[PDB]
Amino acid sequence: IKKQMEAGALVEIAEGMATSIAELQEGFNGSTDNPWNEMGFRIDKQVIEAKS
Amino acid sequence: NSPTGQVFALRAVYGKDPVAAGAKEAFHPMYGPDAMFSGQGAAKKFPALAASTQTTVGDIYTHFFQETGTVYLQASVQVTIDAGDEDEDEDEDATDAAKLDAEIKKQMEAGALVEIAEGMATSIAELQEGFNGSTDNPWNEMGFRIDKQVIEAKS
Amino acid sequence: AEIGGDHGYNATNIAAGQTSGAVTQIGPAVMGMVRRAIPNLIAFDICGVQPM
Amino acid sequence: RQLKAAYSIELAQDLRAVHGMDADAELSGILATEIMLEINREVVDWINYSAQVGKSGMTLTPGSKAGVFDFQDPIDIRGARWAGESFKALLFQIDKEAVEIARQTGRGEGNFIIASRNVVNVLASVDTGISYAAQGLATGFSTDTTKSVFAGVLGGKYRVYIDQYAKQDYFTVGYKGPNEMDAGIYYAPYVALTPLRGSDPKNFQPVMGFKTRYGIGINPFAESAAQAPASRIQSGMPSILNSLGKNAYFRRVYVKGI
Amino acid sequence: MGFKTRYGIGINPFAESAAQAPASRIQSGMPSILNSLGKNAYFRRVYVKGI
Amino acid sequence: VGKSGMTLTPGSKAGVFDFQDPIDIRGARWAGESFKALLFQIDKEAVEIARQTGRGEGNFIIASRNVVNVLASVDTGISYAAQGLATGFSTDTTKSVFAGVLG
Repeated sequence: IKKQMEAGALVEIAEGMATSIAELQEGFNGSTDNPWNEMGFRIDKQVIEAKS
Repeated sequence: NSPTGQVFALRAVYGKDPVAAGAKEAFHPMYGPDAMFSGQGAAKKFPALAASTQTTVGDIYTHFFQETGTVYLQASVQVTIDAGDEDEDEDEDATDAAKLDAEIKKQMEAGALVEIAEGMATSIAELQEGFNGSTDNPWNEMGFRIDKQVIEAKS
Repeated sequence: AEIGGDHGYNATNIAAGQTSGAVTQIGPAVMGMVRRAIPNLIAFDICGVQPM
Repeated sequence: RQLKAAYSIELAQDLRAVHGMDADAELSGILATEIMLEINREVVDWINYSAQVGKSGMTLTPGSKAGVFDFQDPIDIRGARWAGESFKALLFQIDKEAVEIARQTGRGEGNFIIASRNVVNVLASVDTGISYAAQGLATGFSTDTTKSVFAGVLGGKYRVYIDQYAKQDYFTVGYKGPNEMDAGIYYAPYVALTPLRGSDPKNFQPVMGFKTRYGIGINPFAESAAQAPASRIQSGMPSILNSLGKNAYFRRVYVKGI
Repeated sequence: MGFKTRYGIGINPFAESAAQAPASRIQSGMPSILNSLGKNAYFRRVYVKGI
Repeated sequence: VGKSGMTLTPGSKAGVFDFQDPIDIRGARWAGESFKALLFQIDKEAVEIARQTGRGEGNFIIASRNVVNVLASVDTGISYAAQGLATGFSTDTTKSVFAGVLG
C-alpha cells in the first residue's frame, strides 16, 4: 500500500457529515439505522512487589 | 457567519465575447502574453504549428506551450517537426501536448524557429475596422467576465 | 418534524438558497472578489530609447 | 498597434449597482496595460532573437559541449566535486562571456544578464566573490517575479533581469553603453497611447479604443565581424539577416542540469 | 452527553492555474477529486528517501 | 506532484529527493555537503510556486518529523560546510509542531 500511495493512486482524505444526515441521526424525523459514533475510556492497574 | 458563502473571480479574456468558449485569460501568470495580438496578429492569421508541418524559411508559426503560453515562431531552417517518430508510444503516457512542445523546445535549442513579435504595418492600421472601402479587417477586442464559487458548511 | 434541512450540495442550489427543508436561505455571503495580478515589465535600460 | 473595447450601457449600470466596479476604467485599465505588456515582451524577444549562440568560438574550452554549460560535465565545471564548489564555476563561465562581447564590440564588456528563474536562483545560492566553496538558501537576489523582475547587482558589475516566460534554463549577457546610441537594439517610441472614443447612434452604446506607434532598430555595427555593409542603404528593422544570431552585444547560453 | 460543530472547507479560485476559465460560471468551491487532486498550484509536495 | 517539469533535474526519479543519488545531492560526499543540497531543493520549489500562482514565493513548509531535524542539523546560511547537533529548531512534537523559521 505504501508503494501505491507514493504513485498517487491513493491519498489521505477527510470529510464531514452532510447536514441532512447530521440532523437525522438515530431517531429524529423518523429516520432509522443511523447511529452516532461513541468514545469512552478504560482504566488499568499494575502491581509491584518489593524485593529486599 | 452564514450557512453558505461565495467568492468572486474576475478574468480578462482575449477577443470579442468574454464567455465564448476557448478564450484565453489575458494577465495569466504562467501563460505569457500574445505579443502579436495587438499588432501583426490583428492583421493576418498565422498557420498553427503542428506535428509533421514542413516549415519554410521566413514563415511565422504559432503554438501554445502547455506551461508557457502563446508564442510566435519564425523558422529559419526547413525542417519537419515529426523527425524521429509520429506519436506511437515514445515514453509513458505523456499526451501529445507534452510530446509536441518538447519537440518544439528541442528545435528552439538547435537554433531553429525562434520566438518573435512585431506590430502592424501602417497601411493596414490606418484602415482598421472599415474605412476607404476596406472590408473584413476588424481590430481585436478585449473584455472581462466574472464568475462565482460556493461552499456549504458541513457538520 | 421541523427540520432545517440543507442544500443538496449543488452549485445552483447553494447559490439560489434553495434548501430541502422549511427555511430557505437568502443566499451565500459575499467573501470578496479576487482578481489576477498585473505582471511586471522588464525595464528598458537594456536597449536604446531614442525617440522619433 | 491598436485595440478597441466597446462595452455596453446596461452592463455599466448593473456592474455599478451590484459589485461596485466601474466597467469603464476597467477596460481602459485592461487596454492600457495590455499594449505596454506586448511592447515590453516585444523588445525582449528581439534580444533573444538576435543574441549570438554563446559558449562557442573563443569562449569554449577545447572540447566540452560547444553551446551549453552542462553542470554534469567534468570538463565544464573545473573538475569540481561538491555543490558549493560547482556553482562557483558558473560565475567563471559568465565572466568569460563578458570579455568576449567586449572584444567583438570594442566598446565595453557585458553588464546586464537576462536569465530564467533557476539560473537566477542558482546565483542567489552561492557566494559570488573571492571566497571558499559555499552555498545556501537564496538570500542575495529576489528570484520572486511577482515583486519585480530585477534580481539585483551580481558582482557589483552585472544587472540581472529575470525572464518571466522563459522556455528553458538559459542566460543572456549584453552590454549597454552610457550613450543611448550604444545599445545594439533601438526602441523608438513615435506616438504614445492616444485614447479614442465614439458612440454609434443606432445603439448609443459607448465604444473606446487606443492607438500607438513605435519603431525598432539595431546598432549599425550589430553584425560586427563583417568589414563592409550589405548594400549601402540598408533596412535597420530586424529580419532574418541583420539580427538573427548575428547581433554583437548579446551572448546567450543554455544551462542544462539546473 | 454529545457534541456538535459545523465548519466549511473551501478552495480559492485560480488554484488550478493552468485552466484559464471555469466550467459553469457557478462552481462548487468545495474541494473534489475532479476539482483539486494534485492540481492546486499553491502547494508542491516532495518525497525524500534514504534519510 | 513536486519535483517535476521545470523543477526536475534531468536523470532523477521525478518526485523524490534521494540522499543516495549523487545527481540529486550534486556529488556531495559528507553530511556537511549533502544536507545543504536539500536546502537548495526547497528553494527551487518555492520559486516554482511563485510562477504557477503569480502572487509570491512560498513561505510555509510542512515536513515529516526527522526531515525537520535534518534542516536543523545543517548550516542554513550560505557558508563553507557544517553539521552537528539539531539546535536551531524545535524537533519536539510534544511542545509544539511549529518547528520555527527557516532562514
